[PDB]
Amino acid sequence: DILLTQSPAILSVSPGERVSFSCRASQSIGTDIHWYQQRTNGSPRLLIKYASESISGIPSRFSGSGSGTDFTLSINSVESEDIANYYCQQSNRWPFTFGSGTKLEI
Amino acid sequence: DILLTQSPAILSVSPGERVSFSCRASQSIGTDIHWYQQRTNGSPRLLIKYASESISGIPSRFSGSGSGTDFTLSINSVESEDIANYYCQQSNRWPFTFGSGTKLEI
Amino acid sequence: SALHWRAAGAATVLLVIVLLAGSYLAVLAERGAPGAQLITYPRALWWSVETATTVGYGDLYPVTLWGRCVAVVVMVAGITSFGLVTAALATWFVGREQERRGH
Amino acid sequence: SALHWRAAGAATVLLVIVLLAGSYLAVLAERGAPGAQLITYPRALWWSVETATTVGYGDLYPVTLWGRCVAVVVMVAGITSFGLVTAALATWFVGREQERRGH
Amino acid sequence: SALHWRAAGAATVLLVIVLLAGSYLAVLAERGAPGAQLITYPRALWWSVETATTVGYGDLYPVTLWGRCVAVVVMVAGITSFGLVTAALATWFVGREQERRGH
Amino acid sequence: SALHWRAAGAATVLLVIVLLAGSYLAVLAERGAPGAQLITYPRALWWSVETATTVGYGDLYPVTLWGRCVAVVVMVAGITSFGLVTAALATWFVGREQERRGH
Ligand SMILES: CCCCCCCCCCCC(=O)OC[C@H](CO)OC(=O)CCCCCCCC
Ligand SMILES: CCCCCCCCCCCC(=O)OC[C@H](CO)OC(=O)CCCCCCCC
Ligand SMILES: CCCCCCCCCCCC(=O)OC[C@H](CO)OC(=O)CCCCCCCC
Ligand SMILES: CCCCCCCCCCCC(=O)OC[C@H](CO)OC(=O)CCCCCCCC
Ligand SMILES: CCCC[N+](CCCC)(CCCC)CCCC
Ligand SMILES: CCCCCCCCCO
Ligand SMILES: CCCCCCCCCO
Ligand SMILES: CCCCCCCCCO
Ligand SMILES: CCCCCCCCCO
Ligand SMILES: CCCCCCC
Ligand SMILES: CCCCCCC
Ligand SMILES: CCCCCCC
Ligand SMILES: CCCCCCC
Ligand SMILES: [Co+2]
Ligand SMILES: [K+]
Ligand SMILES: [K+]
Ligand SMILES: [K+]
Ligand SMILES: [K+]
Ligand SMILES: [K+]
Ligand SMILES: [K+]
Repeated sequence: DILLTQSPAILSVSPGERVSFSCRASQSIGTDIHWYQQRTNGSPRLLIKYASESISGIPSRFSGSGSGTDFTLSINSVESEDIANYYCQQSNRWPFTFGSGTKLEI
Repeated sequence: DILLTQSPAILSVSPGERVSFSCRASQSIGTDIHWYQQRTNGSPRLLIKYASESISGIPSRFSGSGSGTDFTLSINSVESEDIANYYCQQSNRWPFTFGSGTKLEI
Repeated sequence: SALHWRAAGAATVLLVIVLLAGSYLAVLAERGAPGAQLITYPRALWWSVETATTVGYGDLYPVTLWGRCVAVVVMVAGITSFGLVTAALATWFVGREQERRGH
Repeated sequence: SALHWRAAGAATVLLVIVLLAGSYLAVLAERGAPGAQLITYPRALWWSVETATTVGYGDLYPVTLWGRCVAVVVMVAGITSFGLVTAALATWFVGREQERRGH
Repeated sequence: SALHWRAAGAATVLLVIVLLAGSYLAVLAERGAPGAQLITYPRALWWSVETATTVGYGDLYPVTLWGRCVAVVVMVAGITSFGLVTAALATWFVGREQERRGH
Repeated sequence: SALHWRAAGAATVLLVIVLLAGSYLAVLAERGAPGAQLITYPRALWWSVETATTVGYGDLYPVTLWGRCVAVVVMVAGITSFGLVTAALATWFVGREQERRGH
């Protein structure tokens, strides 16, 4: 199965700063990576699909970039409601797999 | 030739525990990996074919998973008759090659 | 009207249906096979087009028994249908040449 | 003159135009997609040739929706045009055999 | 009955036999070549199908002299046979158009 | 004798000559390009066969301008020649059906 590594596991940042979450795939997967936000006690919520595509309802703050094996979720100007766990997910090859998670800390 | 690495060489486990044997191929081989059990003084016996397919007569205890380069033989709830040497074998590319073996210890 | 053009039209509709059903069935066949890439609908439709035209880039392909049977039906239908267009054009040209000759 | 040869000539000119416009539009469609290789004009012309003839080596291929629509037009036009040449040859051979028979 | 349909039927049976013998002989030819992937029977049958239809994904291919000779026979037979179907369809359409004209 | 069979024979000889000259010229064109794999004669002949039949596995392909021009000539000649065989078969079937009808 495709291994998705997310390191660092925790990310500390000051309010209004730009933050970047990393996702690395164990093999090349074009742009078939999707990003989810999960707040404390909430269900996951899709933020970005196919590595860079916006979802409606998601703040413009959030963007994605990357292809092949290296992927980045970015937040321009972090704020409090962004405190969450962040997961990447691949749909290039069966079975779909998740990364292990990066926690965002302010 | 395709190199098949099986590490650890020996695996110690307590009865009824879940055990996982590892097989890594030096290049990508889809699912063309087969697993054999060889008890002391016995001939090898096929357990799993094409990485995850059951053989009839093998206890349901045994399963396989993986594709590409990383393969796993698993035993739910180890028991005494499982004390053996365990070998993987590839048929993706000529010539067929064997891994070096993992011994199971209880 | 003329049989050759009826058959061409019919060939084209059938091929569209084979593409669409092939996409749906390839995903069905291929999910559950570790390593399979032919597993989402939009790229499956692309894959079936490039298979019917027999272009086959190698960016996508089935790895299961049923996925591969699906693939064969798609090939045979793309080759057959395009062959039928060529046949219909040859009928058209032959009939017009008989005329131009006064036959 | 004869319809089959007119159509062959016309098929060939159309195909050349499809190759050229396909190259230009494939680059247009594909730039802005991370990972896309089909992004400079000279290799795009090569890519469209190997797609029209349906050879498809897999050294290059579109990854976007529009790039792939472009690809489909190119395939259909290469297959169609070469089919039309075969049709025109069959008309030629059939007419000459009618003669050789005295019909 | 009619020659074109007899030949089509015959083409199809021959092609099935070429696929099967090609699979068996490709494995024979290719085992003993380090690195060869065309070495088990089920994927060899798939490989020969995708070669006969000329789809050629590139997931499998021979690397030896004899494997490649085998491959050539399979190509020629798939192209030839499918060509023969097109020919038979053109004969069918031409005959029906002669009728519809009253000729 | 009959034009269609003469042309088929001639098509086959021409194609053999194009394969052989294409192999020789592809190596010539491609040596001196860093990364090129199409650089020894035996695999070049194989490469040209799989290009003429339009199978194109992707194990080998030109990367230079002239290598790619060479490739195009080979494609056009393989497609054309095999098309000519189909044409000749359609002429054969059509003539035999005229007979079987008493025309
Ligand atoms: C069995 C049901 C089949 C349904 C398939 C429908 C797909 C078509 C449009 C949907 C829009 C979309 O979001 O896909 C484009 C995608 C953008 O992310 O990129 C893609 O590459 C899609 C490739 C599809 C290419 C098909 C070309 C065939 C002429
Ligand atoms: C929409 C506009 C299309 C314009 C394309 C024109 C390209 C042709 C000649 C330019 C010379 C050049 O510097 O290219 C050769 C290049 C050398 O660096 O190597 C290449 O590989 C170019 C490959 C092109 C192969 C095309 C073969 C088709 C018969
Ligand atoms: C010269 C003798 C040829 C014998 C070949 C017979 C193979 C067919 C069925 C056997 C079942 C099996 O276990 O194969 C399917 C396999 C499942 O492990 O996956 C596969 O991918 C097999 C691929 C075969 C695809 C062929 C499609 C052609 C229409
Ligand atoms: C322009 C001159 C062309 C000359 C080419 C002649 C090659 C043919 C025979 C020589 C024997 C040899 O040592 O090649 C086989 C090789 C064994 O090492 O393996 C190979 O893979 C050679 C592949 C050639 C496949 C061609 C199949 C076409 C029907
Ligand atoms: C330019 C396209 C021609 C490709 N054909 C037919 C197209 C199929 C949609 C492949 C048929 C082979 C089964 C002709 C063979 C070329 C040698
Ligand atoms: C031979 C083509 C029919 C499709 C075979 C089964 C479809 C997928 C089953 O899961
Ligand atoms: C269907 C072929 C027409 C091309 C589609 C759009 C061209 C590229 C747009 O950016
Ligand atoms: C030319 C096709 C006939 C097959 C050549 C030999 C078969 C494999 C020999 O080991
Ligand atoms: C267009 C085909 C003719 C070949 C072009 C030149 C041959 C290689 C030159 O080095
Ligand atoms: C079981 C019906 C077959 C579907 C057509 C395959 C494309
Ligand atoms: C919008 C016009 C289509 C261009 C032809 C595609 C090759
Ligand atoms: C020696 C007989 C040739 C077998 C047919 C090749 C597919
Ligand atoms: C300059 C002569 C062209 C050779 C034929 C290409 C295969
Ligand atoms: Co008459
Ligand atoms: K390839
Ligand atoms: K490849
Ligand atoms: K082809
Ligand atoms: K092809
Ligand atoms: K191909
Ligand atoms: K390919």
